[PDB]
Amino acid sequence: VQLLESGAEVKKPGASVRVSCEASGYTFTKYFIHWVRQAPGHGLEWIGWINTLTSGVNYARNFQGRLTLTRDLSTETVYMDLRNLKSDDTAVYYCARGGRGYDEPWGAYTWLDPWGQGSLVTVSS
Amino acid sequence: WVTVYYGVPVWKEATTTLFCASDARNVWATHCCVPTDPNPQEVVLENVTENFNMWKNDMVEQMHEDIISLWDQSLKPCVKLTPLCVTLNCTDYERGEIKNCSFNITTSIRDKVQKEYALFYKLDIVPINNSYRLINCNTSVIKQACPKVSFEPIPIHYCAPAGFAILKCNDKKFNGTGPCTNVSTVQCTHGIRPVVSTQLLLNGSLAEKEVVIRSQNFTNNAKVIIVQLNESVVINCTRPNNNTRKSIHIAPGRWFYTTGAIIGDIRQAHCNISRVKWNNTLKQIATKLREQFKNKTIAFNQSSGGDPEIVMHSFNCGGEFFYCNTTQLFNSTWNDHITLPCRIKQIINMWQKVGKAMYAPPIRGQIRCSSNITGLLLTRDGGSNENKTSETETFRPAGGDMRDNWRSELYKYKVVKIEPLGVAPTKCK
Amino acid sequence: WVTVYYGVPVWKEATTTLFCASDARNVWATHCCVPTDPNPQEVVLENVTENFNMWKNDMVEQMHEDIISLWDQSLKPCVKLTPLCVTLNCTDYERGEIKNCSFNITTSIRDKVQKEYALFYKLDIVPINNSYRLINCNTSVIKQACPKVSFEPIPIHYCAPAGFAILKCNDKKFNGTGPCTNVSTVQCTHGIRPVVSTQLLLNGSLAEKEVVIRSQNFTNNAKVIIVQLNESVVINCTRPNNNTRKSIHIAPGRWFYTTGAIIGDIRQAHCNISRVKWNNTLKQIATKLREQFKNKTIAFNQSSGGDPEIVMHSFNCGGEFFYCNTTQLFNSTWNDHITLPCRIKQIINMWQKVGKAMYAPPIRGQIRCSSNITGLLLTRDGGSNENKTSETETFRPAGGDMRDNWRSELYKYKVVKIEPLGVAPTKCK
Amino acid sequence: LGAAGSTMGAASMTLTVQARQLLSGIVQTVWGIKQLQARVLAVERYLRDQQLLGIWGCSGKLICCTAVPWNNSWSNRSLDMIWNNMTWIEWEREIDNYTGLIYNLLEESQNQQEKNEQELLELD
Amino acid sequence: LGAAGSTMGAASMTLTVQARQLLSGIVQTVWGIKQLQARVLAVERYLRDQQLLGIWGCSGKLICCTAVPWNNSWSNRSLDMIWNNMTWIEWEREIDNYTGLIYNLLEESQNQQ
Amino acid sequence: SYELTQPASVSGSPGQSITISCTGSSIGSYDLVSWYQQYPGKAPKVIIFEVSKRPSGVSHRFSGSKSGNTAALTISGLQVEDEAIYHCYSYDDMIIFGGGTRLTVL
Ligand SMILES: *[C@@H]1O[C@H](CO)[C@@H](O[C@@H]2O[C@H](CO)[C@@H](O[C@@H]3O[C@H](CO[C@H]4O[C@H](CO)[C@@H](O)[C@H](O)[C@@H]4O)[C@@H](O)[C@H](O[C@H]4O[C@H](CO)[C@@H](O)[C@H](O)[C@@H]4O)[C@@H]3O)[C@H](O)[C@H]2NC(C)=O)[C@H](O)[C@H]1NC(C)=O
Ligand SMILES: *[C@@H]1O[C@H](CO)[C@@H](O[C@@H]2O[C@H](CO)[C@@H](O[C@@H]3O[C@H](CO)[C@@H](O)[C@H](O)[C@@H]3O)[C@H](O)[C@H]2NC(C)=O)[C@H](O)[C@H]1NC(C)=O
Ligand SMILES: *[C@@H]1O[C@H](CO)[C@@H](O[C@@H]2O[C@H](CO)[C@@H](O[C@@H]3O[C@H](CO)[C@@H](O)[C@H](O)[C@@H]3O)[C@H](O)[C@H]2NC(C)=O)[C@H](O)[C@H]1NC(C)=O
Ligand SMILES: *[C@@H]1O[C@H](CO)[C@@H](O[C@@H]2O[C@H](CO)[C@@H](O[C@@H]3O[C@H](CO)[C@@H](O)[C@H](O)[C@@H]3O)[C@H](O)[C@H]2NC(C)=O)[C@H](O)[C@H]1NC(C)=O
Ligand SMILES: *[C@@H]1O[C@H](CO)[C@@H](O[C@@H]2O[C@H](CO)[C@@H](O[C@@H]3O[C@H](CO)[C@@H](O)[C@H](O)[C@@H]3O)[C@H](O)[C@H]2NC(C)=O)[C@H](O)[C@H]1NC(C)=O
Ligand SMILES: *[C@@H]1O[C@H](CO)[C@@H](O[C@@H]2O[C@H](CO)[C@@H](O[C@@H]3O[C@H](CO)[C@@H](O)[C@H](O)[C@@H]3O)[C@H](O)[C@H]2NC(C)=O)[C@H](O)[C@H]1NC(C)=O
Ligand SMILES: *[C@@H]1O[C@H](CO)[C@@H](O[C@@H]2O[C@H](CO)[C@@H](O[C@@H]3O[C@H](CO)[C@@H](O)[C@H](O)[C@@H]3O)[C@H](O)[C@H]2NC(C)=O)[C@H](O)[C@H]1NC(C)=O
Ligand SMILES: *[C@@H]1O[C@H](CO)[C@@H](O[C@@H]2O[C@H](CO)[C@@H](O[C@@H]3O[C@H](CO)[C@@H](O)[C@H](O)[C@@H]3O)[C@H](O)[C@H]2NC(C)=O)[C@H](O)[C@H]1NC(C)=O
Ligand SMILES: *[C@@H]1O[C@H](CO)[C@@H](O[C@@H]2O[C@H](CO)[C@@H](O[C@@H]3O[C@H](CO)[C@@H](O)[C@H](O)[C@@H]3O)[C@H](O)[C@H]2NC(C)=O)[C@H](O)[C@H]1NC(C)=O
Ligand SMILES: *[C@@H]1O[C@H](CO[C@@H]2O[C@H](CO)[C@@H](O[C@@H]3O[C@H](CO)[C@@H](O)[C@H](O)[C@@H]3O)[C@H](O)[C@H]2NC(C)=O)[C@@H](O)[C@H](O)[C@H]1NC(C)=O
Ligand SMILES: *[C@@H]1O[C@H](CO)[C@@H](O[C@@H]2O[C@H](CO)[C@@H](O)[C@H](O)[C@H]2NC(C)=O)[C@H](O)[C@H]1NC(C)=O
Ligand SMILES: *[C@@H]1O[C@H](CO)[C@@H](O[C@@H]2O[C@H](CO)[C@@H](O)[C@H](O)[C@H]2NC(C)=O)[C@H](O)[C@H]1NC(C)=O
Ligand SMILES: *[C@@H]1O[C@H](CO)[C@@H](O[C@@H]2O[C@H](CO)[C@@H](O)[C@H](O)[C@H]2NC(C)=O)[C@H](O)[C@H]1NC(C)=O
Ligand SMILES: *[C@@H]1O[C@H](CO)[C@@H](O[C@@H]2O[C@H](CO)[C@@H](O)[C@H](O)[C@H]2NC(C)=O)[C@H](O)[C@H]1NC(C)=O
Ligand SMILES: *[C@@H]1O[C@H](CO)[C@@H](O[C@@H]2O[C@H](CO)[C@@H](O)[C@H](O)[C@H]2NC(C)=O)[C@H](O)[C@H]1NC(C)=O
Ligand SMILES: *[C@@H]1O[C@H](CO)[C@@H](O)[C@H](O)[C@H]1NC(C)=O
Ligand SMILES: *[C@@H]1O[C@H](CO)[C@@H](O)[C@H](O)[C@H]1NC(C)=O
Ligand SMILES: *[C@@H]1O[C@H](CO)[C@@H](O)[C@H](O)[C@H]1NC(C)=O
Ligand SMILES: *[C@@H]1O[C@H](CO)[C@@H](O)[C@H](O)[C@H]1NC(C)=O
Ligand SMILES: *[C@@H]1O[C@H](CO)[C@@H](O)[C@H](O)[C@H]1NC(C)=O
Ligand SMILES: *[C@@H]1O[C@H](CO)[C@@H](O)[C@H](O)[C@H]1NC(C)=O
Repeated sequence: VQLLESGAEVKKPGASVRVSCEASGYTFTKYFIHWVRQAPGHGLEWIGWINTLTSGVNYARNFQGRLTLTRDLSTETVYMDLRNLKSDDTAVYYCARGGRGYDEPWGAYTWLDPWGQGSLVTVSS
Repeated sequence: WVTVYYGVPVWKEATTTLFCASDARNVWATHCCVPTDPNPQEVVLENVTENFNMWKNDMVEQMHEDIISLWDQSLKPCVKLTPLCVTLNCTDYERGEIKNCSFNITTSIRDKVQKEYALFYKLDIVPINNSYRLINCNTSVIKQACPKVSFEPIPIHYCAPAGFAILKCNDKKFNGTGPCTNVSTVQCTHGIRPVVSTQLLLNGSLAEKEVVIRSQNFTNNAKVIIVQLNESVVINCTRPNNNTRKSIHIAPGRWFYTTGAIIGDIRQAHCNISRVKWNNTLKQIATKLREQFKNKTIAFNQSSGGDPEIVMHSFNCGGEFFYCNTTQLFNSTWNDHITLPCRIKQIINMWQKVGKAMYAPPIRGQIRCSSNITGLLLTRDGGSNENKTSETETFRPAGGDMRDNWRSELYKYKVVKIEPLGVAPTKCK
Repeated sequence: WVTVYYGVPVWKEATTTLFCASDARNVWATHCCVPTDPNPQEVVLENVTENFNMWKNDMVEQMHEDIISLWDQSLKPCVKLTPLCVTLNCTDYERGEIKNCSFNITTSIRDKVQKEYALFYKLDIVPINNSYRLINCNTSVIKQACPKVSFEPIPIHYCAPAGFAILKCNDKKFNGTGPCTNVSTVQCTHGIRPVVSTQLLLNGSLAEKEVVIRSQNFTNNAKVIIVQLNESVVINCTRPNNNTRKSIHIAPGRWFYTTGAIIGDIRQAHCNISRVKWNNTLKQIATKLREQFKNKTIAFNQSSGGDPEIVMHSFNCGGEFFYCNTTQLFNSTWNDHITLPCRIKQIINMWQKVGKAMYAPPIRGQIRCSSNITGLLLTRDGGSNENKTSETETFRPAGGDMRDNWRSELYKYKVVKIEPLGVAPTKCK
Repeated sequence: LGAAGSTMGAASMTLTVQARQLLSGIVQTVWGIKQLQARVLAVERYLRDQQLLGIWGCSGKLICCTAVPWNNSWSNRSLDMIWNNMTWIEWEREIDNYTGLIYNLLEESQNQQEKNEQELLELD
Repeated sequence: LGAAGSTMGAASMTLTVQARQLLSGIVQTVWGIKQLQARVLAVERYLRDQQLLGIWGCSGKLICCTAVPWNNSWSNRSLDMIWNNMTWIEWEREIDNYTGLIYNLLEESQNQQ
Repeated sequence: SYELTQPASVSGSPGQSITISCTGSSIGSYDLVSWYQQYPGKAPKVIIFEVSKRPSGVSHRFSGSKSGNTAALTISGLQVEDEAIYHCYSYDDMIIFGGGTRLTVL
């Protein structure tokens, strides 16, 4: 099972970026997709997730009102729409499978086996 | 000595296809079921216990598969709308809520083109100037629902086949998992009405004594919390915008029906909820959540779902498909009338499948709809920066997984197989 | 006295319908095949002699009909490529093996014309200057196989329905017909992979001890001789070419998948054959033929002609259909490594059905499959030379009749019906 | 059918009462297939029990005599401990891995050997 | 299934061993239809035999006493020649010629007369 | 929380058995700290599933530990190929990651 991220991008502060991930080998609607970013010097930061079936979402408080996640069922593709980008947001963004599966007591968690390559988004003046 | 006893009162958990029993067009009003209802009274099983798990209940899985299958069987032979996939020339006839589109259609007569027009909700069209095209034209096949088919759900009772029985929890305060102490056996479930909705559960059953909250797990915030109310709330929904139908000869021996005209002024669909009944209901829900989380503070917020069926409340009134704005409802904090505008759409990606798109017909504009709120689907939001200002827990509307609508009614039932034959030691022979 | 005995262990030959079973989206999906039970128990029937006939075996006929039906069930709902049966503007880029063709598609959004291009193999192109057309697009409906489904063969265990039993012949060196003295009863077959090929039989079972050659009648030169090897030879076939993928929308949710570009240079498909193993294989086959034929001389002499699929060795590696030039393997004689070029095609006249065709969408490249040669299909020329130069018997590859691919494996099995009643003399009231 | 929580002895006193059969029906194309399959299987299950009772030499009588001794590999629990200290459900679980064995034994003695003995009486 | 290759005497035990409903068992739209049809037919065959046995006065009998004396034209041999020599397969092949006659006689003697 | 207090770095010779830990306190309520391994230029992969279960494809050198507030990773028989950054994953009603431990091989 593989995930494929879009390429890297460079933005100015007060900007927006659209990052996509394509999934293959495992039916898209059977699992949650989580987004995480790697910010060198800080380790990893969890951002949020999308259900992919019901498109329910959950985000960290520091992204409220700024990040929207969506999905296209017909292409088994997930998108990260992030607005009002700051230099603070320079990081490598990844999609990573989420948990074991939707129909499981702890299904949204404990797994994260598939991942992508990641996509660096640089924000700089 | 080993002897044989037949008619032994034992069973094992098992699954089997259940029978559809009706109360007395009408596919969800069971035109294809039988009213097998000879006063099927229950027997109480005395001093037995049984393990129930509503989250692993195959009866829910059957409702899902059966309703989808029946839906498709009923609409399979209806008119394809492929001939309408042309660039449309559209104007603003709120700010253009309804578009007036004209187009070149070439299918009823192979060597001719006709000019046709239709009035329809902007929510179903893609801007491409006055150039537009229908939103669900590409990637999916759209069929118009048949004018002689209706989906007006009635309570449906599911019955075990001979050799099987349905066990039921009669326990109060049953949380959906673990053992039940008061267990009875019924041949058939009570009638459960196959109502389709998202954020709020409509026209279902009520809790016997108090608002109760069930979840597979309460620390896993990825789970949907099912809230069952012990009192109904009645909602008055209407679309007073009067209209008339235009019949378009789309394909040979095939007719398409669209809105031909708007009669009177422009009005939008709206729903009326008692202000007080709603805020008192939330107080009760919040109370139960406070018990679950040892106080903290309960707050209600917006769905933030992205996807319109999730974002807005998805509501079905005959052939009228509503997307109601509920941000006026889920806006409160609990630390101890209201009119919702509704959007109307005619293309439905029913069951969230690509290729199953359906087009609702006109219903001559005017409609009155009156429904009962019996429960809610909510999701938990918290855990971010737990170290500081973490005393409040937020709940938001949740929905879209149809199996929750059925789970919320079928949670008290289990199917078992009767195994009447067995042996035991004796002195005989 | 005519006493009636019930449960009498006798049977009669009978034909019934076997069911699919497997060990595990794909063809031979688990939803349509029962999980195979571990260790079905084989029971040896002592002092039983049973007459077998591998060429009259209805199990073979059944595999043929069922594999075809299943194949069609999978392709039935897939994309028609009829919008593409147009005159092509096409030139080049082994030489001009692959060409860059272009066309005007008027159906992608259903009201616009767009010039599109795709790369094609010349074997799928009709010359008609730079004017070309898709092969047989004007005689048959060509459908693209759905990319969501794997057609990779897995062993299938065919099981008897209740009331029936399968008799398996375990005799060593058993030929195609006649009495078998080591007969056992089984519930299901051992698992046969539904592999489709022509000249050479791949991934089958092996004979024990010696190569066994079976034919309904060796004297009748119109019959195909099935050669079952007792050791396999593994061949590594590859399509080392590298490419990109392209999707050309041609209809609603109806898109054509093709090759967008060549990465680097063009390299034809090739197969790795051990020279030594092949030569040894032929020597032992020739030896057995020298036993069957009166110390006549054994020769192989390529192919007499027929459909390209017969002339060349046909097989399917992943989703790519190979047609290998095997002339290097079949021109030798006895009276006492190796690399083959391969061609690739995308339009397949699957199962030889008139008016139907299948299109194989491409894959990215660098694909290799290692396959086991387990047997050969051969025919005799015989010739008319009896008075002069009568000393040499020539064999050639044969194939195309799918029933031989299953006869080669099902030859050990027979289906019979259980007949529990009978009577016999005794003494009684 | 509420006697399941009662002891084996107590419940057996009502096998006749609870021998409801539940075979006769009332109110006498994919849904059609599913329901047809359900009806066919219900018949098949019925017949399996009847065939099994017949092969063991049972007349349909709710409690059959036997020709097979009970032994300690199955259970060495005393009879009061089985009949008055347990329910039928618990009992079935306790001896569940011997079902195949016992059934084969019931057949071999009570009906296979017994019928052979009856033939000998007829020969005489 | 079982010792088919054994004398009929030996097979008197085999006889009852194989009298299982081998016409029924547990497995777990075209393929579904084909198998459903097969299952229905298996049921009919089972019942056909049970019904025929009831007609002949045989019910729950693996070895059923008749009211018809053996007719020697039906490959007489001897009792030891069959019970201690021929298998059931061989025996039935010789008796196949009289099957209709035998069945008609069994019904009339045991129940109708 | 953000209590998965991983050591900035660890080291040892080839063949050495080593321990990496983060010992956050919010373990017991989920009963879970899983582990990941990240290579330069690559996404992290699962080395420990749930608590101390080995994923398919993962070396037998890897095992873990949970006890009270203990959360640890054990790498027995350290190889050069194991040079990587290791991370603790936990769910304190939220996904929390440790900063990560840089493991080098001497
Ligand atoms: C609805 O209400 C019911 C109660 O009526 C709740 O049911 C209980 O749920 C908990 C949590 O899942 C269950 O706890 C489990 O107990 C097991 C031990 O059971 C034995 O020992 C205890 C000793 O006190 C006896 O009481 C009991 O009868 C048994 O003899 C543990 O083994 C379980 O897991 C632990 O150990 C394993 C070991 O392999 C670890 O892997 C696990 O991670 C963990 O450490 C677990 O702790 C409890 O048994 C349930 N009660 C009943 C009667 O079934 C429902 O949870 C509640 N539902 C909701 C939604 O709130
Ligand atoms: C254990 O579960 C059983 C089954 O649900 C409970 O019995 C049921 O009790 C209700 C009353 O609460 C009965 O409903 C009403 O009864 C009155 C009086 O006869 C009648 O006039 C009403 O029209 C209505 O039927 C219900 O019939 C009865 N069910 C059965 C099968 O007897 C029982 O009370 C529960 N016990 C505990 C401790 O929870
Ligand atoms: C949802 O799943 C979680 C995780 O499996 C369950 O968590 C359990 O919660 C209880 C109460 O908080 C824990 O009990 C106590 O934990 C402390 C930890 O410091 C310990 O010192 C005590 O002796 C006692 O064990 C329990 O350990 C914890 N579970 C582990 C595996 O499960 C939660 O209860 C589940 N909720 C529902 C509604 O199912
Ligand atoms: C539903 O959730 C949203 C998102 O958490 C809540 O909105 C948030 O409300 C707080 C308090 O009004 C805002 O705080 C402000 O932050 C700015 C930061 O520059 C500061 O300068 C102000 O003095 C103040 O502290 C917060 O920004 C706002 N978040 C967003 C994304 O707009 C909303 O209140 C919740 N509603 C309910 C009913 O729970
Ligand atoms: C293919 O089928 C044919 C039958 O259609 C088999 O024919 C057999 O051929 C041999 C060779 O001629 C015959 O044997 C001898 O024939 C001479 C004739 O003059 C006779 O004098 C000898 O005493 C001896 O019978 C054999 O009788 C004949 N079979 C029959 C039934 O007539 C042929 O063997 C089959 N080949 C294979 C490989 O199965
Ligand atoms: C068809 O492909 C197979 C591979 O799937 C080829 O077999 C491989 O041949 C190589 C070269 O002889 C073997 O390499 C040896 O590996 C051992 C490892 O211990 C090493 O000590 C030797 O010095 C040598 O490097 C390789 O093991 C073998 N693989 C397998 C699975 O057998 C085969 O030769 C190809 N056939 C043709 C006709 O090219
Ligand atoms: C039976 O015949 C087949 C075909 O000639 C033999 O080759 C096997 O072909 C499949 C399909 O292409 C290979 O699986 C694929 O592997 C790639 C790896 O990158 C993966 O991306 C695809 O999704 C798919 O899983 C399979 O590896 C290949 N096997 C070998 C040894 O080359 C097959 O070996 C023959 N024998 C048996 C026992 O099946
Ligand atoms: C066909 O040959 C190509 C070689 O040109 C094989 O892989 C290709 O590798 C390059 C180099 O990494 C990829 O280009 C770029 O790589 C950087 C990372 O170094 C990445 O950041 C860029 O976004 C971009 O991917 C190139 O995309 C890749 N080509 C393909 C088709 O994946 C290719 O694997 C060979 N085909 C087959 C079937 O093996
Ligand atoms: C297949 O045929 C063979 C040969 O007839 C059967 O083997 C043996 O057959 C004899 C009867 O001919 C059985 O009876 C006993 O023979 C011994 C000989 O030493 C004698 O001392 C006894 O008093 C008695 O007459 C013998 O048990 C049997 N042997 C075995 C190992 O079975 C064989 O049974 C036949 N297969 C089947 C399935 O019936
Ligand atoms: C058959 O009915 C039984 C009801 O009678 C009593 O029920 C209580 C539980 O409510 C049993 O346990 C007690 O639990 C208390 C609270 O934990 C303790 O303080 C007390 O000391 C005691 O342990 C009590 O034993 C039981 N009485 C008798 C005579 O059994 C019910 O318990 C059974 O489960 C029920 N059986 C079935 C199969 O339904
Ligand atoms: C439909 O197409 C017509 C052209 O056939 C458009 O009508 C003209 O558009 C131009 C450019 O904007 C204007 O200058 C003319 O005054 C328009 N003529 C009329 C009679 O309106 C028309 O706008 C298109 N769209 C709709 C909704 O009618
Ligand atoms: C429906 O349930 C609610 C609780 O969710 C009941 O509310 C009661 O309200 C009174 C004050 O008016 C309190 O004194 C009670 O303690 C509350 N009861 C509970 C269980 O919380 C409400 O009465 C119930 N409705 C009906 C018709 O029974
Ligand atoms: C499609 O047809 C066009 C028109 O005949 C071809 O265009 C010519 O290509 C040659 C080179 O091969 C140029 O020298 C001419 O000048 C082009 N003609 C014009 C009018 O520009 C085109 O090559 C054909 N393409 C294919 C793939 O067959
Ligand atoms: C698509 O259709 C256009 C016509 O609209 C074709 O172009 C013509 O080709 C002929 C022959 O070379 C020329 O004489 C015309 O002058 C061209 N017309 C125009 C407007 O350019 C074009 O070749 C077709 N393309 C394909 C791939 O089939
Ligand atoms: C067994 O039954 C047959 C049938 O009745 C008896 O043979 C018949 O004899 C008459 C003349 O009396 C012939 O016309 C029939 O064609 C004969 N039928 C057959 C099948 O042979 C036979 O004699 C009886 N044998 C014994 C020993 O009782
Ligand atoms: C139909 O096509 C013609 C093309 O010349 C265009 O002028 C006309 O406006 C189109 N009509 C409609 C209703 O789209
Ligand atoms: C909420 O908090 C305020 C203090 O800020 C308190 O006065 C009020 O009573 C609390 N009650 C509810 C229902 O939120
Ligand atoms: C063909 O033979 C050459 C030379 O021995 C070898 O390098 C090549 O691998 C062989 N076959 C294929 C399919 O590449
Ligand atoms: C019980 O009977 C079985 C079958 O005959 C036998 O194998 C086993 O040894 C017996 N056990 C005891 C304790 O008698
Ligand atoms: C049959 O196996 C189950 C599962 O291990 C066990 O619970 C039951 O008691 C077993 N019965 C016997 C007689 O061992
Ligand atoms: C009757 O006997 C002949 C041999 O004389 C045989 O060919 C035929 O098949 C027999 N009939 C039956 C029903 O077995």
